[PDB]
Amino acid sequence: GHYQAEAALLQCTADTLADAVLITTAHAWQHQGKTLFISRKTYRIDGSGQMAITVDVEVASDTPHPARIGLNCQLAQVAERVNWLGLGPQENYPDRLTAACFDRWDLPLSDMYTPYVFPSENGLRCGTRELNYGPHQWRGDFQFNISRYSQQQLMETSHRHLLHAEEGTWLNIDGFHMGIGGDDSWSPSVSAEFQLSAGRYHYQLVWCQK
Amino acid sequence: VVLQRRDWENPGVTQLNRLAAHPPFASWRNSEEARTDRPSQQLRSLNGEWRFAWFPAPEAVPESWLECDLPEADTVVVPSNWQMHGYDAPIYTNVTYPITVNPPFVPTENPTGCYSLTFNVDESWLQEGQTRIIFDGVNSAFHLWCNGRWVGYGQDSRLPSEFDLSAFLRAGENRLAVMVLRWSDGSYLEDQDMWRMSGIFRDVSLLHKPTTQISDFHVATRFNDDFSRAVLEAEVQMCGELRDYLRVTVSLWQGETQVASGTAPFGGEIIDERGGYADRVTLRLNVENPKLWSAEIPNLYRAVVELHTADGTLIEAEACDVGFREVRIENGLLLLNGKPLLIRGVNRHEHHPLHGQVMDEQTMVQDILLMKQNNFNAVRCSHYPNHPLWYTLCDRYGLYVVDEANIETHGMVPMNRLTDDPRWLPAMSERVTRMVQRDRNHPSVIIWSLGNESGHGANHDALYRWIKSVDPSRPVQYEGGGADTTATDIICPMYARVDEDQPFPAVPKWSIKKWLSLPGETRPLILCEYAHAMGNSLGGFAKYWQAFRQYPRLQGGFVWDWVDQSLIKYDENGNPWSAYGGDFGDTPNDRQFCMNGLVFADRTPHPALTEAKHQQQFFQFRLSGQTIEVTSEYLFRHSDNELLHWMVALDGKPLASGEVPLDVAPQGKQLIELPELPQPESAGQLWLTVRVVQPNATAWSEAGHISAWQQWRLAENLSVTLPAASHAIPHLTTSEMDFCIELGNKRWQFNRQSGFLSQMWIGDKKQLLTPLRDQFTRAPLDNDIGVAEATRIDPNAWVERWKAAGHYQAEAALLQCTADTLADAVLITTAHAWQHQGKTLFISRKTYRIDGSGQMAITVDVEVASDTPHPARIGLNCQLAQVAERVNWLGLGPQENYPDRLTAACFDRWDLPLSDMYTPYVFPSENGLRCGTRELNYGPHQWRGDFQFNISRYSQQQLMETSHRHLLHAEEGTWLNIDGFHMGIGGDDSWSPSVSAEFQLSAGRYHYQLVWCQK
Ligand SMILES: [Mg+2]
Ligand SMILES: [Mg+2]
Ligand code: NA
Ligand code: NA
Ligand code: NA
Ligand code: NA
Repeated sequence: GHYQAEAALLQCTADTLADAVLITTAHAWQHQGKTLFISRKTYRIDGSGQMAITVDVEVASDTPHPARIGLNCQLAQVAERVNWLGLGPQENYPDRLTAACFDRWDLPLSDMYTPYVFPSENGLRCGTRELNYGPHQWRGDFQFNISRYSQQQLMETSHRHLLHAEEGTWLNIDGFHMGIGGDDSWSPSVSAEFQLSAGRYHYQLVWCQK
Repeated sequence: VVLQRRDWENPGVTQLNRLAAHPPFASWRNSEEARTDRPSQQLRSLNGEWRFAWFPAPEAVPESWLECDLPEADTVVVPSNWQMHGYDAPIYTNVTYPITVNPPFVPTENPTGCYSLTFNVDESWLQEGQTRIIFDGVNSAFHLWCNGRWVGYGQDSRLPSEFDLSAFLRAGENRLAVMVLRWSDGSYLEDQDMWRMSGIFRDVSLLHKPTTQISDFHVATRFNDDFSRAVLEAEVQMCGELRDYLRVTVSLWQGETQVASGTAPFGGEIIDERGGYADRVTLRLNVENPKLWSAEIPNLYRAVVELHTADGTLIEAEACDVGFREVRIENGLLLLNGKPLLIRGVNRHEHHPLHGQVMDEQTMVQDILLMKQNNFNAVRCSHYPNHPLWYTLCDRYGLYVVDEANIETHGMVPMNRLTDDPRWLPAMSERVTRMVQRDRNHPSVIIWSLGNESGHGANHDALYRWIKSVDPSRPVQYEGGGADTTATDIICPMYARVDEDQPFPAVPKWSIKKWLSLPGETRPLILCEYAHAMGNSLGGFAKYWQAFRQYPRLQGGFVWDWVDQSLIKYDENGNPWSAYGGDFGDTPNDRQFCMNGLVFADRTPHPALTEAKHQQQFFQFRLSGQTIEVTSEYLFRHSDNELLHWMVALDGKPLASGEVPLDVAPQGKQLIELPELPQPESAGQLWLTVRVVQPNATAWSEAGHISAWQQWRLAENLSVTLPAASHAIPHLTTSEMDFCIELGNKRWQFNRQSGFLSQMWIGDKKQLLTPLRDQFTRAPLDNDIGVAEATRIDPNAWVERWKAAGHYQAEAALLQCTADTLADAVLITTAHAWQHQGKTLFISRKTYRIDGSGQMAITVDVEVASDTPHPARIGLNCQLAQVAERVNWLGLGPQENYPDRLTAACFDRWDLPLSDMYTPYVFPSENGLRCGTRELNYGPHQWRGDFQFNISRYSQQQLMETSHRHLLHAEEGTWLNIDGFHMGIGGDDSWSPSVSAEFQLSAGRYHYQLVWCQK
């Protein structure tokens, strides 16, 4: 039930600090009585206008290791360029990133989408320390993809030509992402060191207008 | 002639008037006594009180000593090493010879032991027959006198020297004089990494044989394809006058039942143009369905060799235990009785902390019992033939033995200088040939070794072929010169790693997996030495066993090594303590490098032993749904003394348990269906633990012995319940130097100058003696120090990289320390940088959130500079004021475990006395860590999270500053080290970086969280 898990709010509190506001949240993702994942976050917004997000996720040890541990949203902005400090310029995944180089990359948005004839998760860049898109800047140590197509549309569309650009831009930012595998394509082929089996995961992001 | 010839500086003279080597003799004059292996009246022990005098050189021995006792001499027990009686110092050196390298010469100051004994010889012994003296071990050379007359000379410290005293003795009182030289030309071949000692350290005895005698015998067992039929073949040699009425009868016994018998006159088959051996006979006995010998089931028969007249007067009988087994290498695999062995081995020196290199039955048996109880099936005699009883015990208890010749020339440059020299072939040949002649009938010996660390010379090739010619029944191995030379049947490297190549010029140590498949390579690979167990070690042990089980031609190895070579010394108060190199005035020396054992010198286990036991298990397990699959790795026996116990617990709390008898054929599988387990209501992880228990006692183990175990995670129910909201709010108080937080009877103090929690109060009683501070260092392990020789400094060693980077002297610099009062909490935020000479090594960012329920949640985020050597640990430490009796934790245990050595540990609720949380390594280091811990309890304190911890009365600082465990003193209170992350310990070897990349702390950014409260 990974694809239909519903979020249940456990905790949502606000605190005032000397120079910031602190929001604390906790969610449980459940499928038919069973808790799959718990996400605990803090959002810290200071006087510089930076929003520091910490995410700590628990993954139930008896649930299949998940494809990713991240955040997503549909931004209103549609911008022409994507600029990042990280591995690139091309699409790269944790078990296929050796060709990719760490540097400052700048590409048109459409280059951040890989037009696989059968649509799937695509266009991830890993080892990214800074990402820029329109007015936004995200900093941390993360994996991301960015495009006009939601994961939902990609998984429901059988051919690339049938994909339609959605309103705004879909952003997926991952603290962690599973290997893609490929030793073969007819059995589990993602090596153990690239499966998300650690049980507890931490990542942190700073979101700001640049 | 004696002082003039100087035979101890001549490699061309290794003996004078010494008798031929042979298998163990007792010259029974009754066949029943031979059969039952009872004492023989013809074999007398001369062990006991002898006369001893020490001299700085042989030239200083008074010529009076030959005929008469010196009253200035003392009464000492024999066998003994004289260093253990205080006469001079034992020397510990590893590679560098303890004498100047000037072959064949030794130092003119050559310590000399003058042994003597006055004893009765009965008349009956001199009227008829031959009386010989047997010195089982004399280190390292000796001249022998009987009643003032010179008998002979012998070298090789580790094999029996025998002399005929028939013409030397008289009825009644006699006197023996033995002049033992510490150093000889034989010392050049005795450069083993051990204490250098001397003396009559093995048994002395007198043997009476009749004139017409069994002078040698060889037992062979050959088999048909399925081992349902055997032929025992016994060649027997005689001395004395040949007569037509003489016969040999070889009879084979199984308990009190005689199974086969052969009788024949002397006269072998034609051998060449000159005939055959008139003085030899070969008996061939048929055995149907022989009970086969193995380490798993050590089935033995008794062979009695009777020399007698045709009409049946017994002249004498000799005997031996016979184990029916075939050892062969076929298609690249080492087979015992047709099945591929998996060697669960260990190297074992002959060492006692009180008696030195003198061995006793009790210590030998203790060693065998502990070995078998910890799933060992093999032993390598590193690096010399052992005390004769060892082989008898390995025959009877069941251990595979590598019997190794007393040859090591490690200190030579290059290592093969003497072994490639034909001038040294005679001395070498005797160390090989006389071992084979002695030990060839012991079924436990399955492999011969040509020695150790002597490079590869032409002499090795010659002696390899000699053994292959003389004894086809056993493979020959030798590691020297690259571990895969023409002198070895088995690729037998020392400390080759599993996945990592070490490409040394001329003598590379390839990854063991890669070595097997090198172009044209076909042999089996069994490491003569691996997993160096020096101090806190055996990290990466599981990696070896995974590889051994996956690759047919990887057939195991011998751990280095069994027992710490530490010696007892006594302090001013007469209290005993363990000493290593340098502690006896011995210099040069190689310090603690003599201690590499799985067990302490008194045979108390190191924590590493349990990891070996677990990895060497003979049952393998898989879980699928409710089904446990048990696979046997026994080759011969069914699991007829085994039951599987299983238990499911929720975070330490038992919920269900049961037991099922195991009925697994060798190499077979058994499926065990677990009953339906009821769901737990509460949150937490279910754990399944299985154990194989032996309901019955064996010769090697007690009833209830656990031989194997395994654990799995079952269902996890993650906690979603909100902790009850408290109506109390913590109160913040501020001063220039402190943030203080008060809640009920609890108080916390944060020093604003340092940025650390400096104090904590429960009922106004102080909980800390030292503030809670980040720690990135450990008191270095022997593996961190990375030294095989005390003269060698390696900039590449972990400790040296840490020191050069300033990890041990980097000091915290405060960047930020703030306090915020929240709705139901006080939030302290801190940030620190550790810097060394301008460079920022680490940054630590923390929050401490103290809420109304009294809990302090600590969140820690650390950055480690990518170009600094990866740190030993990332955690906190403090000195608690409390000393409590017990430590209680939910995590891996009960024993010490580290990230690359935790497979043996199980997750459960453990409760131990505080002293058990400290491992008394003789060289003090970081110790007692327990990993995968979710909850720790000590006095009124509880820490929760996911961490590694150790807890003791000794700080990391004291540990790293103290060279011996006996010099450690309990500090005030208790030092707690709680780690989010801890580096592996390594141990593939102990003289180079050996921590595998996956166990190094290289991630750059680290996160962990702890909740500290009172229960
Ligand atoms: Mg000599
Ligand atoms: Mg050596
Ligand atoms: Na699709
Ligand atoms: Na194997
Ligand atoms: Na050693
Ligand atoms: Na130390």
